[PDB]
Amino acid sequence: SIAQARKLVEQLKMEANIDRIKVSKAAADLMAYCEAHAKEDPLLTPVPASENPFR
Amino acid sequence: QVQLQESGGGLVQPGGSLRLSCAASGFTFSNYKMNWVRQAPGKGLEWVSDISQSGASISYTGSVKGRFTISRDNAKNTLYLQMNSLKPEDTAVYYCARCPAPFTRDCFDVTSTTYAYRGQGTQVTVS
Amino acid sequence: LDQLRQEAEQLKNQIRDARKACADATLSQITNNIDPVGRIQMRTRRTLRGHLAKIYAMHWGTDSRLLVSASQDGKLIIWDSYTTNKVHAIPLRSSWVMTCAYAPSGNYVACGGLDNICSIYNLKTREGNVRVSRELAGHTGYLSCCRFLDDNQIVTSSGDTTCALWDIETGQQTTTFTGHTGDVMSLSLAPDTRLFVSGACDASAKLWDVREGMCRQTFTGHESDINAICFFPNGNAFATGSDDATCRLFDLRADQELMTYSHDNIICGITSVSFSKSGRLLLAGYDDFNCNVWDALKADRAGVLAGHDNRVSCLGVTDDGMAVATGSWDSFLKIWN
Amino acid sequence: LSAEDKAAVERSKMIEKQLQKDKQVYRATHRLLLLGADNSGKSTIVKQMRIYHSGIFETKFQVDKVNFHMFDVGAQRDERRKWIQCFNDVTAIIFVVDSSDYNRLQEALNDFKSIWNNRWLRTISVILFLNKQDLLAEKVLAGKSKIEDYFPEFARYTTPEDATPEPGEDPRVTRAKYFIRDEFLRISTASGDGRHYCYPHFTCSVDTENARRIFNDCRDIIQRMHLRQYELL
Amino acid sequence: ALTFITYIGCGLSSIFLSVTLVTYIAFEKIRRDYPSKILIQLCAALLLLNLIFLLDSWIALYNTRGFCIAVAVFLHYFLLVSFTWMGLEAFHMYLALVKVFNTYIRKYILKFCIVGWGIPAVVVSIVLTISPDNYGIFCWINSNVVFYITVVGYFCVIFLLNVSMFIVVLVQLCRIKKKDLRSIAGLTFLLGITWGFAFFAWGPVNVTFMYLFAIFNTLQGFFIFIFYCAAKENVRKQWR
Amino acid sequence: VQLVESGGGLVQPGGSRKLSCSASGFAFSSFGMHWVRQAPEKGLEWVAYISSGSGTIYYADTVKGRFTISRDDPKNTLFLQMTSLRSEDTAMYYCVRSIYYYGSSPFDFWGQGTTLTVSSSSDIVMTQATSSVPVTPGESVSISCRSSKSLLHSNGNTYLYWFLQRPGQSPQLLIYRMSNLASGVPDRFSGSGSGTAFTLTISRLEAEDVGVYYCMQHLEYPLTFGAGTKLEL
Ligand SMILES: C[C@]12CC[C@H](O)CC1=CC[C@@H]1[C@@H]2CC[C@]2(C)C(=O)CC[C@@H]12
Repeated sequence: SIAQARKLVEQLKMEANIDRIKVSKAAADLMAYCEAHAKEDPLLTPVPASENPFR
Repeated sequence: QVQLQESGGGLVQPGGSLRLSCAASGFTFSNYKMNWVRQAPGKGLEWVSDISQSGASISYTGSVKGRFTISRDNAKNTLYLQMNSLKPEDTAVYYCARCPAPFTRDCFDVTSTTYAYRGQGTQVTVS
Repeated sequence: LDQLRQEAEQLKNQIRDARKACADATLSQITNNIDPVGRIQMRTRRTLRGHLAKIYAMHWGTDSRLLVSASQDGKLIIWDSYTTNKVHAIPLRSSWVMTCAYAPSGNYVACGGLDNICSIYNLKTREGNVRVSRELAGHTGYLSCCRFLDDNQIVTSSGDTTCALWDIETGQQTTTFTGHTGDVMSLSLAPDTRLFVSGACDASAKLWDVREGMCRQTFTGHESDINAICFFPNGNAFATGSDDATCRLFDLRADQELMTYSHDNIICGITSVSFSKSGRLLLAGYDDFNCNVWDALKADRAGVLAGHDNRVSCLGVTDDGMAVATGSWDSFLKIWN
Repeated sequence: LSAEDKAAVERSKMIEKQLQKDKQVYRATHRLLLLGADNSGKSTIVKQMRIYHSGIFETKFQVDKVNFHMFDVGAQRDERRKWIQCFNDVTAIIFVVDSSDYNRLQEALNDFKSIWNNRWLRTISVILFLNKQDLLAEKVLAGKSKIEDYFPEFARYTTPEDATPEPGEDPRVTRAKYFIRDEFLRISTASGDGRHYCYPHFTCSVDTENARRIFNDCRDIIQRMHLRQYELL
Repeated sequence: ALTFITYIGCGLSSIFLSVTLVTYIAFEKIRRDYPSKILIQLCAALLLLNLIFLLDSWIALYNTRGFCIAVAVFLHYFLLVSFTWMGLEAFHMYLALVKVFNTYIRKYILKFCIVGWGIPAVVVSIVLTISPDNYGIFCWINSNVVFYITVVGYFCVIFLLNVSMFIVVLVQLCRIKKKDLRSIAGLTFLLGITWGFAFFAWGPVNVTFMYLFAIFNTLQGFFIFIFYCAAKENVRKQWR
Repeated sequence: VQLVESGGGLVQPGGSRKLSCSASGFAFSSFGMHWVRQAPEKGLEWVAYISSGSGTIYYADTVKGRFTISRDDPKNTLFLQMTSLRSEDTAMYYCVRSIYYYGSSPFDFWGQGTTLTVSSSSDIVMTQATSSVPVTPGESVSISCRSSKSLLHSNGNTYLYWFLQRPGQSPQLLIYRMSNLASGVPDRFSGSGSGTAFTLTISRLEAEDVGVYYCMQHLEYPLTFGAGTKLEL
């Protein structure tokens, strides 16, 4: 309709003028979070059995 | 983005011929069944034809059965509907549509209103 | 109308050219010299049995012991996964419940499905049972996901192409989130509770600000119905799951799919997606009766959690990120660790 | 185990005792999905059956001491691919058809192709009700609407030898009746491969036997499921 | 003679019944339906029957009165438990094919275990109470009046129930297929329809019918394996 | 939530009286309920416990073979029949409410009391050594507690419960499982300890907190209560 397509364009204009930092910087920040919280992931490094609460 | 842009269509005479093309971008065309759905003025949507992955499951609605033919091309990601002989009760907005999920022949809610993976439309007028 | 639509396409062209020039590198080559995650062997410690129909959804508690599970028998069961005990059982008016949430205080459990009503259940009652705290109604579609913000505020994603923030004490919509053109299946709250992403059946995920009811930004790259969505643990990224046998990781600052998680042998649909506590092991949940565990930075399976008999409808990792609860359509929930 | 742990294990066992009591209720009731079009007499099949015996309405009828839940959708939208997976363990699907109209049969056939072939709606049998037989009887005797326009395979068709015409029925009506069934059964007998079965019935709007028709079909469905448990089928 | 095949048959029954029990108790995906749990109890009866019979055929050299009777108690109880579980397999199909609805009784298998393991437990106890000498002679019943009251006569109660349900299965399986050989033959070896060869075998009419009682009814546990464990697609999928 | 008690009076020694506490205001079948008695110038001593939907019946050593506790779930009444009443039976008996699950609050609601006046080892000694403490409003008082056996189970929950008995009122739960706070209690109260020795800390002591403070062990099945710590003004 005429009403919906006005909203599509006002949404996309509001979407287009945002700030985008580079993906290589965005990839590095996600990489840095996983390496910093490496000990804070029992799914990655297995917890000793005593610690596991589901043993 | 799932963008189905279908060209073709126009003011054709009765007994004329038209090919409706359908350019599709943003998805692997060879993994999905594709559909044609038409909406005649003020009587809702109606399913027309459906070709499966690499053909071999072509089925039609009854009113266009001997007349219209569908063909997919899994190289340019293009869908075709060749219309051979047109009555003037075939006037509609014809839409390129797609089966909801991939790897299946289970086309639910293709003719449903506000369907996402359906084209913008192309007008075929017969007079 | 055609002046509007062509303007809308060149905004899409302006965005796509902005995203293309924003991608100098990719996560495949930024993370190509880190150590591989290795094989993550992981088995069931607890087979939680007692449901009568398919376990459609679950949600963990914040103390990582309690979890509620929704099933199509008309029951919510609160489980103690440490000891396999049933802490509570909640009978429902409607047996078609498609979601449940556990509040981050332990005081309430929501549910919602085809009855178009978010039923809040008061757990910590003086009278000694569960009752219906609030029948949040107003949606005109099935409630597919709900998540509690903090103890009086809940966002509910619905089948009427809308999300809605509700005040439980008044029963009303404080804000409403519209813009999706298809059925909205899942929502995920960022870990500071100010933004939320919703994945819907129009091959797009929208980031919404909960404080003024608008969409910041729309994430495309998927090609079928998104049934699963989950934030990264910091809050700057989120992964999605859909029917196209792909999981895609979307950063909120640079708007791209940084990695597709998709092999060629996988042909089914992803029903559930949740990260670990670090975001190195993306656990997804599929329709091949299995739960593949992806490395979130290198696109390879770290192991398959294969112990279920039907579709794994729900999959959740604890808030200390130490146990994974996968519930399936075979009425069994399984604690992997 | 401590003193509070052993009472908590007991409190699980009283929830076992409540849920095994509710498993007696759940297995003895049979969930059925009423999914039909708006033109069809779907609300009439609600109304007639419940006298004789919100996004979901629920109709419960009891025939020969057994329970039968029936659910139809209300405020749900016309997109039908995500909520239809919830009804994957229902006993049967009632697909009510307005057989009298002809411009919307093929929409109901494409609805019927979608339900019958779906990867989660498979192993569910369909109790096909072909409603509006009385107005179909008036329309064919009038002869105003030609079936051959919408379906160009009604010309090379003949009535089947195993047909059962009710007495005082014109042969054109019976030819029109069983054509709509065979359009609806070559959908079902092409992809099921002995996983689920279609039960077609020619029903009137105000017929008072549709509960017995469901019960006779639902007896077969749970019979066939039990034969597969010994792999007899 | 048959004695020989008897020993290779009981061995081939027992070791492939053991494959059936380790498959069904460990793999939980093939145990959800009620025929599967009755199948395990029938296989557990038929496993223990063969092992005691092979024990009764080679460890009968001891002439102690106590255990000659004991082993004859254990051979009698395991034979009557297996006959009862054959009948309860037939009884379950009356509550699955004839009476199709309202057949979920809570603790359904547990009520069948009281009928399957305890109704034989009463009747072996009371004939031991009347006169224990009967069991202790190969230690088998020497009284021979209770051979036709408790062994054969109780089997005749089972056999008329099992054949009548076997007819009803053929009555039902026609009425779908009017409106497959592996399927029928499974119901033969599940219910002991082929145990009706004993009525000819015990009479001196044919050596052949005596042979068929030895080749089929001894290899029943082998045939339960290749019609309800090896012949199911879900079991073979879960073996990988 | 109301637990009013009936029965009790002037019972001659060797007699028999049945005590019933009625429950109007909470669900009865979900709570496992105890009987605790208060001697006139002594402390509290637990005598009975029946589970919710009765499966285990625990008694104390002094009331083991002579008392019986039964449970009427439809009529919301808890029965305590007594035989062979010795003089020590003299006491005012409380009807005690307790649910047991993870994160639950046992001993949360107590009754009101019914005066009974009879006419003329393995148990954990919960010693207190805190008979009296001179207190003023506003200071931060500490109430001590010691156990004969360590109350820290291998779960991680150390089973220590605190009660406040006002001078003319029933006891009220303050903190449970060592330090879990109860619902109506203000944030002034705080609990600590190390498995064997224990400490309750009232930090902003007001006028309504006058009374005798009791400790508890819920580790062993036979529950014991402390002598009492009276915070008089
Ligand atoms: C089958 C059965 C009885 C059932 C046992 O499981 C196996 C068995 C042992 C040898 C068989 C015996 C029945 C009677 C037989 C068949 C004979 O007469 C000779 C060997 C005997």
